[PDB]
Amino acid sequence: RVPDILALVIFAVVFLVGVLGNALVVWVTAFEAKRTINAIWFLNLAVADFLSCLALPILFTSIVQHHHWPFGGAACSILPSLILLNMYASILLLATISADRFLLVFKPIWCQNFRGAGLAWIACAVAWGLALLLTIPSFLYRVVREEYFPPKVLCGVDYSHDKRRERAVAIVRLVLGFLWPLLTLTICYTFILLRTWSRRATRSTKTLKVVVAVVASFFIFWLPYQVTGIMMSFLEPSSPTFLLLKKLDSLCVSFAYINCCINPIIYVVAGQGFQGRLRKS
Amino acid sequence: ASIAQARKLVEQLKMEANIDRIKVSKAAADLMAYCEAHAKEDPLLTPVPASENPFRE
Amino acid sequence: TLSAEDKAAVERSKMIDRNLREDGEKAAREVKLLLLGAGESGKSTIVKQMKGIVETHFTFKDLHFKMFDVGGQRSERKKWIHCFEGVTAIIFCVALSDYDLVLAEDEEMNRMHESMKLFDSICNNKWFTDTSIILFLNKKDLFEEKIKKSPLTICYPEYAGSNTYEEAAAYIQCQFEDLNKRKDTKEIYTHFTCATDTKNVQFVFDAVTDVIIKNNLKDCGLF
Amino acid sequence: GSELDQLRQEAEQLKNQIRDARKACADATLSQITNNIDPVGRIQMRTRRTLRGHLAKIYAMHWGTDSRLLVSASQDGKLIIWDSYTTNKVHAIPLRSSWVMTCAYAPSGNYVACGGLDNICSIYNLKTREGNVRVSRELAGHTGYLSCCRFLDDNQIVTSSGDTTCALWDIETGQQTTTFTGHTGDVMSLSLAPDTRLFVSGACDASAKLWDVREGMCRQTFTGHESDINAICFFPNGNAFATGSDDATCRLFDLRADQELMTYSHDNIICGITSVSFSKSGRLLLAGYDDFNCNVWDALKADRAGVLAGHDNRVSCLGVTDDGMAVATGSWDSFLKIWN
Amino acid sequence: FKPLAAXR
Amino acid sequence: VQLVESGGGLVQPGGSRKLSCSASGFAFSSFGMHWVRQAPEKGLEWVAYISSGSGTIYYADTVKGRFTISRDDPKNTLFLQMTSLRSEDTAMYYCVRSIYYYGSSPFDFWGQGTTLTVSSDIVMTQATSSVPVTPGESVSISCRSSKSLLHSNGNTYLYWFLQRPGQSPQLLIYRMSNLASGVPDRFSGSGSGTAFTLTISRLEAEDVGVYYCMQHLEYPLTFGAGTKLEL
Repeated sequence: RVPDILALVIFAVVFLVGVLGNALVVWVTAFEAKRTINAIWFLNLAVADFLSCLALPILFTSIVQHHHWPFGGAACSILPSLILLNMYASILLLATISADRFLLVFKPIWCQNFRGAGLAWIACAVAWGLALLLTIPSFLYRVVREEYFPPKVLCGVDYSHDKRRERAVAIVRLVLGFLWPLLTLTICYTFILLRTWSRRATRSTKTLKVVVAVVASFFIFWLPYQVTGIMMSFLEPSSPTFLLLKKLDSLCVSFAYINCCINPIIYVVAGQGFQGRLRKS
Repeated sequence: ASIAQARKLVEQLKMEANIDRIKVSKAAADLMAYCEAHAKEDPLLTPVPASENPFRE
Repeated sequence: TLSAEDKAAVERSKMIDRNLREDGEKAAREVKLLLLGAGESGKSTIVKQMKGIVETHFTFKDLHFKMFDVGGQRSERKKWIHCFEGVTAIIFCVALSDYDLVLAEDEEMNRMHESMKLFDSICNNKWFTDTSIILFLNKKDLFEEKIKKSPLTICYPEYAGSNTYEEAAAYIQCQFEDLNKRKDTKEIYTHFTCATDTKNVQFVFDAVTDVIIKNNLKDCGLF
Repeated sequence: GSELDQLRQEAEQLKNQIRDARKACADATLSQITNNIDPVGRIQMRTRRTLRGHLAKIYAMHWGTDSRLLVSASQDGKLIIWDSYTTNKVHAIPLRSSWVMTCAYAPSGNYVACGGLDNICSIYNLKTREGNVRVSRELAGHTGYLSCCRFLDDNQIVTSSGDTTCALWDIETGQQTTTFTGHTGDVMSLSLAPDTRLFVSGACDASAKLWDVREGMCRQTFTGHESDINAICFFPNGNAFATGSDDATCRLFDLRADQELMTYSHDNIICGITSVSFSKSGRLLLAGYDDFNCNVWDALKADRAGVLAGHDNRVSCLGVTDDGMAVATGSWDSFLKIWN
Repeated sequence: FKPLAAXR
Repeated sequence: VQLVESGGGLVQPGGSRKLSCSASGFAFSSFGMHWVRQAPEKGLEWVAYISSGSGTIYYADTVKGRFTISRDDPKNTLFLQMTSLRSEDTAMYYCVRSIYYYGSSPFDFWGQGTTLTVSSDIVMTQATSSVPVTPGESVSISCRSSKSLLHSNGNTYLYWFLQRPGQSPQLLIYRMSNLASGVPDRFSGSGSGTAFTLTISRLEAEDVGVYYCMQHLEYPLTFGAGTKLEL
């Protein structure tokens, strides 16, 4: 059906652009990571986006084969955890970057005397650690079933008739993955614009464009994935609404993936002399 | 005190205007001969073999 | 492949590199200011108030300042002015109590025109395209005392005004500020100071805070 | 007055006599003599080593007599001694004043000299029992900034400053033995002869002068430029020198015949000239320009033979080893480069 | 058992 | 410049002490440090080595795993820790400084010694054991190795030092061709490959003693038997 074709074409476009974009960004950032502190913020984000993009054809073939898993049992229990880890790290890195800019604008004196390069590495490590702590539930509760009807095999989640654990995990993921980063991002940027446009010397029109682009892209392209996920989590495995939502899973997955393509473009476009920095290395 | 400065300048001109000179051809030939004689030991002019280059990588 | 001494030499090189990097991260903790003037423009009073080449260090509200005075050079300016290419700000001094005085070398040119020429040279330089300038106008009490005895038409024969203190000060400030030719990349701050004040450090602190915030915005690509 | 006018007329007629004498001795130009010689082919040089550790602009660099060690000066407050073969560091000397424009290496290898924007020249001793580099002598007798310094031996030094005067010093005592005067503007560069009996100096009034170290007065003067003079250096023979200005032009002068021989200029170059040096045989002339790249000229044919373009900012210092094997270049991008 | 595919 | 060490007393076959040396007169933080042991009425051998920055520490095979080395830069003091002393570890110990860069002269200062009493590898061979001499004539001594000391970089690592009766060793020639500081120009060195020679042109009353040759290609550092020169 139409959702399958739309998801496939979106996946192809996102892969084709994002692989090259993230490779270029990480190559440019690697050379400058030693001198500038701003580079090592985007280095981790580029690495995470690159790893996320490399995992696209695993889903691309799985869509074609009508949800068939030829990899095996251990791969079914290892791979999805890592592919989710990449997304969560990518979200937390953007949240941390916004917090870093907010702390640069306010309290300017403190960030001059007592800010270096180790703090950014510590923050990135903390972001990855929270991503791992959030992705560990997927390790435990993933099992496989074989169909002794005409041969299929399926990866899914079985809670052994324990709805409370499933609902609690869904609530924790929803709260710690969508609402908190959005709130922090929006508050930080609105304060940034207010304080920046307060005075004449710091007033410019580029901050508004960058902020609006980032926030609008994040919200618009991450809302459907989360809402469909939570709706599917609350429902029982046998319902017509469950089937209808199953008809639209891959569209939501691709619509969430497009953010990995969108993110690295802003750094190149809104950067000062990126062409010269590339020519240097 | 301007007269003293002018006297110093004219005395300097006296001292600088009484030296011997040669033709341009002689100086040009001397420079060319020096370059021709010493061209044999100029590593920058003709590349040296890579075996005896201390700055080889 | 290396000898028993080459390894120690390379270890020494690593230690020197580590020390160099450690020492280089402490020089960026410092805010650099360059001071210019015209000799009798009230340089010494601000040097003693806000505390070949003279270097001064002072701290204010956890901010460390490094002030360079190069008024004792007496050489050609365009052969050593590119050294201060990346300074945070330039502190300029003009004595506006010298509109009537004349230069010692020539009786036709006055000191105010010389200060204006030097300010025009510094402001529109190619090495200071995006460098902030803090303009101090000195000796206002003597100016207000002198303005009643003698008119200000000698310095500006194209001026028609009330011949009072406020109008004269505003006219001088406007005439100085029209010398800028960028008006978008560069910002100019003007302030009136006398012999006894207590607020100059706050003025320079606010200016350097604005400059620091602008630089931080520009570094991240958010400006 | 009348005496002033008559003395000015006398000076003018001496100038006319000198011009006539110079014009009389010019029989031919260098172009006709060098027409038949075989041109030097296009020269390719590649970066063999790269040097990292400077965190500011690099202004001075001087080789040693063993053709393996060199010294670099920057406004980060550091003077660094390198080892070109293995790209190591031997010494890093902190400086009291961070505004440096020159540095010099003693021929023996025991001392190093530096100074700038402080009117003081400092001497540093390398070979010490205690194991560290210490100050040995500070020379403070100038009025303007120092532009260049060079060693005659381990107990003599010559300095040029912006106070229009040059000086000869004595390290063990610390007093000016001789003072050379006669220019009109700032003095930027000086070059010593290999035989150490004379030295040349260029000034910002578009004039170069020759001086005798022992007796102590000017011998000859040369003019012909249109702007400031930035770099000067002696030919290996010692009977010629080449100078560079701020108007995108180099010229070659001789000492026995007080005349200008050849000029190096190109229409595509509208920038300044910072440093000039020769090769060991005197066939190549290396120049550093403001357009971020260095050029090599044929010293006898005035034909461009190659461009060294590997820097991102202005080239500030250039040097050639005594053995004639490598070229060292510096820039405002805080990187040194050896080309071969 | 839930048919949740790769990703969610 | 001086190095004073102490802490050497009598021990039982089972026990422990520790030795300590204090520097005064130079920059301690830029010098690597050594230890050299000399048996009574015998030769001298190497013990351990510590580098600047406390990054590289080398021990000897004979005493590996039993002694400890430690360095304190702010207080300018070097230690050595004994755990269980056998009967062969009765000797006199020396402390040596060394710095390594282009043109350096390692093993320059040797200090004094302290006494401790209890109750593959390149070998240096010097065939000669005693030579009578009359002042005013030339002397030549030879030292032989088991492998070529010439390394591809051009350096040849041989060191010559002298020991007067009742004194500490002093460096004479390093890298078998360069003359140290503070010594007369009488001494000279030469050699090639496996065999090397040291020559004294004019002999005086201060040249009596025992001479040694030392190698530095790879650890451990091996000394040769002394070549006594009696009057």
